Amino acid sequence: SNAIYGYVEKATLIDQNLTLSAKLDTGAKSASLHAVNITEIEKKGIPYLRFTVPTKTGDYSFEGEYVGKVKIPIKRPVVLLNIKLGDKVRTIKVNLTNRKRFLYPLLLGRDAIIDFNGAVDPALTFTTK
Repeated sequence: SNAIYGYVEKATLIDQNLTLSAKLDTGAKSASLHAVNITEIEKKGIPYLRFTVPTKTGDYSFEGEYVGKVKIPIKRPVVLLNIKLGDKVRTIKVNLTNRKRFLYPLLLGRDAIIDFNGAVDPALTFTTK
């Protein structure tokens, strides 16, 4: 690893310049994002999902490559999402989840933390400053 993040960080979904509080959760493999109004489209025979992220400042619409489904025994779709954490940008697989009960709209699991080459110190928050 080359960075040590706290267990909560601000992360930006760069397509909409949307900064969210994200929990960095080493107990989960997958990343997840609450999203609503999910629709499948095809761009040149490649499936994408269009979806909304709802927030206190209103709704943000995204499109992401539709790369699979995973069981959580509910199956949810997995899309690719461009995410900035500190000065690093990565394209990360995220589950689009239905639950509107939660503290943090974005959860980054082990795969995402590894993509960012990070370790997590749970004594800290918002190390990206």
